[PDB]
Amino acid sequence: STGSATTTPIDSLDDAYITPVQIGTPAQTLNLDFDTGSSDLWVFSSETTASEVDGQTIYTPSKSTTAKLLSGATWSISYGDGSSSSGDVYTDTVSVGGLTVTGQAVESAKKVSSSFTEDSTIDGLLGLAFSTLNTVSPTQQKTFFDNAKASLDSPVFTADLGYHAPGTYNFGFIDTTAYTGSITYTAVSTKQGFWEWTSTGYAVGSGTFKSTSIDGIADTGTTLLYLPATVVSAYWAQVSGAKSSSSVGGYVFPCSATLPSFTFGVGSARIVIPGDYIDFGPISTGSSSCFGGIQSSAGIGINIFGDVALKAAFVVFNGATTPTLGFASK
Repeated sequence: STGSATTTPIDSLDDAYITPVQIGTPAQTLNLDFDTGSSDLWVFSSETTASEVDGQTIYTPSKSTTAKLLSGATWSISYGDGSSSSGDVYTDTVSVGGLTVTGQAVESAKKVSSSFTEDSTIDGLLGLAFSTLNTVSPTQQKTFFDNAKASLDSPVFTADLGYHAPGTYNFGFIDTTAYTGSITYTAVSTKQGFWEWTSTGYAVGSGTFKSTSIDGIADTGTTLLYLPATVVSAYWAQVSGAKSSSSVGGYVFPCSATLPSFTFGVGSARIVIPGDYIDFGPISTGSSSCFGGIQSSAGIGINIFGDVALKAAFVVFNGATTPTLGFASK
């Protein structure tokens, strides 16, 4: 089997991408944030505290003839940005782009933190990291991909995120028309539960490539590119007037600037992030200070190849017995 679904930016900055997901019988379609940095499929629901729902579409398990309470199971998650959610668990039928999993754990939120409430466009998350990170207790549950894997034509999914445009998540096949050149594959460590890999270096604009190992994670659920402070300083030094602002929370730059590209290495291959992908717009409405899309990871503990980086590539998440990642230009 295969599946193919369009993923759409939630706003004009590509802050996140939503993909429609069919849950239950008859289907209830929710727009979920596919997140290769986490491993829970959780949704706003009829059980979510009413004051914490503000425009999201909710899953109502009582209206699904295939929903079953997973008795005793609870979940609670906290994300790298400080947001969180928690609740109980149902199993139900879940379909993405024509690919159907029966008995998928659907984690129904009883509580969500304010950042989720305040984003009316995201009805929940669909985790695509390794199932060892799933938070359901006392019986850890499998991700949608893990449940689907055996049925797929090939045990892979691909992320093809658009810049200021829709893109595609495919399951079970490589669309060889979706990229240029070849796909370069690179080793993955699953020891932390992430799609963790080592970039071979970077370049700023037309500058020389610096060969240096940068361990990080491929994370579709993170907007920006978070890299070591040395790398980030080298990038922003090429933008006149750019500076790190403790009050804003990262590097800002004059909105009048033209940003240089940023290249990262994948083995001997190179992925070029155009400068315009690094512009996240005014820090507040009407400001002439703009927020940068490349930020320091120094306070995180891990480097994160988020959407800024991933949207410049066609990315293969190869879930074979020894997982690997593939990157192609597009």
